[PDB]
Amino acid sequence: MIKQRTLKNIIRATGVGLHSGEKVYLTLKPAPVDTGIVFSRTDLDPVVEIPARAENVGETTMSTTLVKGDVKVDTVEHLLSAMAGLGIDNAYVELSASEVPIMDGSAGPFVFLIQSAGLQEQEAAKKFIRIKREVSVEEGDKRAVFVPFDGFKVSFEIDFDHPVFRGRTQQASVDFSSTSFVKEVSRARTFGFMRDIEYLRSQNLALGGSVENAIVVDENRVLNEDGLRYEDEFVKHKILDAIGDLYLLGNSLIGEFRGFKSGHALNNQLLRTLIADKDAWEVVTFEDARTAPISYMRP
Ligand SMILES: CN1CCN(Cc2ccc(C#Cc3ccc(-c4cc(C(=O)NO)cnc4-n4cnc5ccccc54)cc3)cn2)CC1
Ligand SMILES: [Zn+2]
Repeated sequence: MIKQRTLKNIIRATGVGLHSGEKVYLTLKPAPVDTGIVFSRTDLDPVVEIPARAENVGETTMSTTLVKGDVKVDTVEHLLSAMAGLGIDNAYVELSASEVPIMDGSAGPFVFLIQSAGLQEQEAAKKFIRIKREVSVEEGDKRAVFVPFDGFKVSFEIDFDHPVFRGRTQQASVDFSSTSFVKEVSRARTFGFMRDIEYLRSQNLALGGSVENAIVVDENRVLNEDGLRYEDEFVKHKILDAIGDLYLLGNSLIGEFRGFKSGHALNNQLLRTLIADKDAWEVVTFEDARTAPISYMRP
C-alpha cells in the first residue's frame, strides 16, 4: 500500500522571514498517523496550534498566511510545497516567530532538510483526493481550475509587469509522473521587480529580502550575479507556490491544476470551492502502490 509518511527525526533550521525580516527558529517534528501538518507558534504563551488547512488561511496578498484569532503564521507555501513534493502527511512545524524562514527563496533547502532527517513510512494508508469533475474559479483575467486527471499535473501561465525576456508572459506544464518535483521545481526561487521592491520596502514589507533569497529584476534584466537556475524559473516558482497552497486541502490531489495569472488568493478560493462541491471529489487509498497514479520516492 501507499503509506502515510512523517520524519524519522526532529530537525532544525534557522533563517529570516522574507516579509518580516525577523530571525526565526524552525523545528520539524515527527507526528503520528492522521495528524496532518500542524504549525505552532512557540514564542507565545500559551503556544498556539494552527492546522495547515484551507479554512485557516487569512491573508493572501504577500504570501499564504494561516490565522487563528490575532495569531498568524506567514509564508507557509514553500515549506508546504516541499512536504507535498516528498509526500509528508504528518508533521509538527514549530516556529519562534510569525513567519516561516525564506532560506534561499525556493523549496530546495526544505526538501534537503527533510531528506537529511529521513522519511518514515507509517502503517496506515495515505489518503488522496481525486478530482471527479472540473471545478474552476475566476476573477477578471485570473483563473484557477481543477480538471480530472489520473495522476498529478500542474500548468501555469503568468503575465509580467513588463516585458521580461521579450515576452509579457511565461508558461510551463509539469506532469509529476515523468518529471520529479525535486529536479524540476524545488529549486525555483521567488522573485520581484525592482519597481515593486522599492514600493514594498517603503511600506516596511519584504524586509528579509536579498539577492541571496530572491531573483531581482530591474525592469528586464536579472540583477543576481549568477543568473537563473531554470530558464523559466519565474513560472516554475508559481508552480511551486500552487503545490504548497493546494496542500492546504490536507491530502494529496489526484488531478490537474491549471493556473492563469492565479496567486495565493485565487488558489485558496479554488480550494474553498472544491471543498464545498462535494460531488466533484472523493477520498481514495491505494492498497497496491504498483497500480497507483502517483508515485513517491523510496523513503
Ligand atoms: C541594488 N540592490 C539590490 C538588492 N536590494 C535588496 C533587496 C533584494 C530583494 C528584495 C526582495 C524581494 C521580494 C519581495 C516580495 C516577493 C514576493 C514573494 C511571493 C511569494 O513567493 N509567495 O510564495 C509573492 N509575491 C511577491 N511579490 C513580488 N513582487 C510583489 C509585488 C506586490 C506584492 C507581492 C509581490 C519576492 C521577493 C528586497 N530587497 C537592494 C538594492
Ligand atoms: Zn513563493
